[PDB]
Amino acid sequence: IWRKWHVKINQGQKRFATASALAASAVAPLLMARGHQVSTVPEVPLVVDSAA
Amino acid sequence: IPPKPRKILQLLRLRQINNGVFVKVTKATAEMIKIVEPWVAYGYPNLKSVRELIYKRGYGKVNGQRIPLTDNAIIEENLGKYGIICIEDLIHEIFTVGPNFKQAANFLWPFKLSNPNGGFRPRKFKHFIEGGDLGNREEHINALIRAMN
Amino acid sequence: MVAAKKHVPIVKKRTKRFMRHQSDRFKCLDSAWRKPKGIDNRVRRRFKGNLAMPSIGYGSNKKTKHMMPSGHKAFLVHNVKDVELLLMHNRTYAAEIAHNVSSRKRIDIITRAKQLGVKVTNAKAKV
Amino acid sequence: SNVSADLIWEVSRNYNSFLVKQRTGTFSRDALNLTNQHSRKHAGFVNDKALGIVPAEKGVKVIAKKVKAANKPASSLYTVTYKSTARKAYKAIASQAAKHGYRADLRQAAVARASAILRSQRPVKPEPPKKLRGAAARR
Amino acid sequence: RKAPKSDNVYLKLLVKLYRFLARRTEAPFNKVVLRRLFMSRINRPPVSLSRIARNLKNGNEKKTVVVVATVTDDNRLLQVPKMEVAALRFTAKARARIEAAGGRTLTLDQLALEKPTGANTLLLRGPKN
Amino acid sequence: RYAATEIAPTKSARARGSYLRVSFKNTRETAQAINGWKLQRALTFLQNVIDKKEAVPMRRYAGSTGRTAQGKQWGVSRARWPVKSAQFLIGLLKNAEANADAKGLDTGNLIIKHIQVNQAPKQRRRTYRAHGRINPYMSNPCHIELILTEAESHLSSRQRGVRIRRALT
RNA sequence: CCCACCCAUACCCCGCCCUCAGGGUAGAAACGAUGCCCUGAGGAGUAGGCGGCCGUGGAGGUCAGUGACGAAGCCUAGGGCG
RNA sequence: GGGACCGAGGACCGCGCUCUGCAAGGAUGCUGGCGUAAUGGUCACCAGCGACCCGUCUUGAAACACGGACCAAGGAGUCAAGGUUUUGCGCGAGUGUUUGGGUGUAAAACCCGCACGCGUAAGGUGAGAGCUUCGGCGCAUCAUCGACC
RNA sequence: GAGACCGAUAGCGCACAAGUAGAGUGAUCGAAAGAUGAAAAGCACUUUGAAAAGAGGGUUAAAUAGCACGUGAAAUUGUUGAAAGGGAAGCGCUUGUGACCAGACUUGCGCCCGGCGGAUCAUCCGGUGUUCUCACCGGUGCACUCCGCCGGGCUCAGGCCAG
Repeated sequence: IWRKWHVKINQGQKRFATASALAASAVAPLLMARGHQVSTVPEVPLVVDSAA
Repeated sequence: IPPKPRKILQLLRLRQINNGVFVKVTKATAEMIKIVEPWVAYGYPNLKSVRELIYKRGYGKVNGQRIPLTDNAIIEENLGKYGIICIEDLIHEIFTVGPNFKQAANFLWPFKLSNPNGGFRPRKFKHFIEGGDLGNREEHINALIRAMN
Repeated sequence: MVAAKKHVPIVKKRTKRFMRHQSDRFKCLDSAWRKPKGIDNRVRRRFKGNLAMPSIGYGSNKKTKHMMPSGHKAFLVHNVKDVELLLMHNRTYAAEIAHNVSSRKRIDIITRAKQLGVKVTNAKAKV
Repeated sequence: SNVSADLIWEVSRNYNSFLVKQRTGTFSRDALNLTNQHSRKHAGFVNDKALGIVPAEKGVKVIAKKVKAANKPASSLYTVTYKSTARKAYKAIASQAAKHGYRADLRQAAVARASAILRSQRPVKPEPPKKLRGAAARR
Repeated sequence: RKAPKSDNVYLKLLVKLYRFLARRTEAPFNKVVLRRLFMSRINRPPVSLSRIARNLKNGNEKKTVVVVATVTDDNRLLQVPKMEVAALRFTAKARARIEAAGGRTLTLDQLALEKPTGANTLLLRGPKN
Repeated sequence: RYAATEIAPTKSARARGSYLRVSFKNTRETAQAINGWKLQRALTFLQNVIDKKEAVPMRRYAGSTGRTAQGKQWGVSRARWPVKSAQFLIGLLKNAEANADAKGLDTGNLIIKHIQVNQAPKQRRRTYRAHGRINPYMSNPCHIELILTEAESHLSSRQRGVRIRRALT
């Protein structure tokens, strides 16, 4: 059971990776490369109204 | 082969077998060749031998590379600063041992000759003076060269 | 079209397989080639009259490699999307339907490939 | 900025959802790939200016990327369907790729793709009857 | 070395840019920059604001100090002078102090734009020992 | 299922026996003895073997078998009388003949087209042996099957010209 | 003593594989730049060192992958690639 | 004059010549038969030539010795702690959230208070990469003379 | 309640009437062993056999699933087919014979005629889109211009082996 199942990652690196993932999600070709069918959707960083 | 002959062969640029080169006759070079007596056959080449060796099996050392000597432009770009601008100039410098013979010889890649047409003498590993093929054949090296080419 | 692109003649330096040593004598040793590590083994030391050893010297020509005797390179296709993927390489690639494709899907693949001009390696499997 | 076609190629040259890889070659399923080959030259989703030709019911539908609309996928592709003459489609496609400097390196590939799609739309010849040989023939 | 050991796409882009520059220019500046981009982290020690300040204390003011390394802040300096610094990466305090002194932070691609042959550039390295 | 699957089942007769407690080697030898014969000849031969009037040749499994003049009928010296195997084959041959009678085939023109003896799963016994060992006595049973059946151009232009000329002249 | 002849993986010429070395390739009609083009040289190998590939069980993503019109396994004096 | 083996490359570029062209930086032209098992390939056998039975162990090497009836499946440098070298990554005189606490779509993910671990609180002579307004500036580091604790 | 675990030589010794069968005076030691089929629909009846079973027949999608039951390898064996064999076989190179096979080709392109049959000849006008000069529709075109077919002719390129 003592196999060291968990990995300790610096929180700064975790936040760096999250920021990079957010920028990639903002990028439009990267969605198509990841396999998302985004062709009938405008404004890749979609903002839908909070009142809706 | 002992280390002294091993070093002399390396310096005469005779790394392979049937691997002729040109040497300027001098006390130091003659002593080197005389020490390496048991492994090489050497002699005095003539104009036809030099001309055919340069024309048929003439390659140049260009930036450390073997380039077939198909162009007087190659000859000029490599030996032009010594006044050698053509293959006729190179043949003349080799035959009539000129001031830049060292430069011409080194530019010439060692000639990779084929085995003689007709073979060597029945036992090739004695001296020419004892019915073999080794050593100093003064003018018969020409016939050996025609056999080699 | 059906005819492949013009190419240099296909030369194969060696046509028979590289048989593992003593695989003829033992049934537990499969014929797949294995490197013999014995320091006295004659096949490793390369004594004459023994089995040959694979080497990069037997490598096939770079501009001829991986192509069939017809001159096409095989491409494993599973569906009509794969043959439409081969659309642009009519004279260079041939289509090979995967073994797990059903009869109707094979019929559709052959139909689309014959529309596209793409050669089919196994066009007559389930006919 | 931080993103460009070079960055996208850096991220995606080793793996795509469009990437199919076999022993005889590497291909791409991307609709903006004129030769279905994995390369920066032909990576349509990577390059800012790109072309793609798809079959229509009778003719060819040509899509081109709008550089002022990369952020808007629903309005990012200039689509024109050319359903007139083979020679006229080639003329128009070669102009869309080479006259005003939008991918003249892809002009030849685009014309070839249009030609291939039209030949595919052309009616197809019946098979020659199969001839048996040797043991099968005598069997 | 032909391919960098790093997996950083932006360092790869810089490597391509400076490879093109080294091939198409007579600049030993570009050649050395490409070599220092290829070397690893332990061979690219940090350069401090103190080291740069005393390397500009002489008549080398009003210049572009290029360091292929990370520039670190030094608390031992009460004052930072105006200076044209370009480097791979800065610390937050190094950026803040340089920008408060009145200099400008510069990246290596920018330095390639303004100074593609290394003119008026002071090329510096950090302490190895 | 039967090994010989090339025989149509409507024109032949068949018989099978499985897990038969008889020596596999002797049964194989006597099956080879009667293979390819007519039914009456085989039945008479098997009865003669039981009566020790004729013996089967031992071909493969023939270790240390005495020599008998009867073996001269086979051009061999090692002949032996496997009574038990003979009785088993008589039983199966009579069953096959009865199946032929049911099917309506002519019994006087039947030959033993196929006969096969295979090894059945081995059975166990144990006996007491010296030096602390127990000697296993696996018996060696066999399967038997048999089937009886009724006994019943691209020539060259030069070649084409040569043939035309030779035909005319 | 003399002449001709026989042949080694040796030597000479040519092709092909790989490795190494030296060059070219962006106001991009532009590229699996980890690519392609040119030139030259080299090739035994134990301990050992380095690299790239092949295969197995399971996990995340993806191919809107295959499949009772037959997945997987298994057999094959039937083929293709390396 | 006779014979053999080979034809790599794939628009033009070059060196040349005997220049309306050419044997000059690598083969074209003409023709015939067949267009199918004909070439080609895989198996089995014959034929000529070649060819010690594998591994371990010892020794300078052999020989000896040891293991090997056959097949299927299983089968042997792994995990943890503590050191240390190198490579990649983040922050950088600082660095480390995950003891614990606060959220949570709940063993995930996200956030954090006070501690704590480890680390941190001056030259001359000559070279020298790289710049230069070509007058000279001079990283790192080195040899010597230095300065201070 | 769960798992980036194992999947019947694995995982607890035990997925089964397993701490069972069995061994030991006793303390104790301690296995092997899962799978028909959707549903038994687990073969009525006839015939041979003393019987076990066999052969017909029948159930089933399947008996190439018959409670020796999913799939069913190798070692080993039988039968048939082909072949080899004067004191070992097996293996490498190269033919030859016999048997058995994968490819390749079935014509493609382009010009000269005639017959046609149709719909998207050039230019111009409006709208739309766009890389702001390129296109797309709708009208115009009225068929010495386009686009497909047929009956012919010619060119070039096409497979194998060769001179």
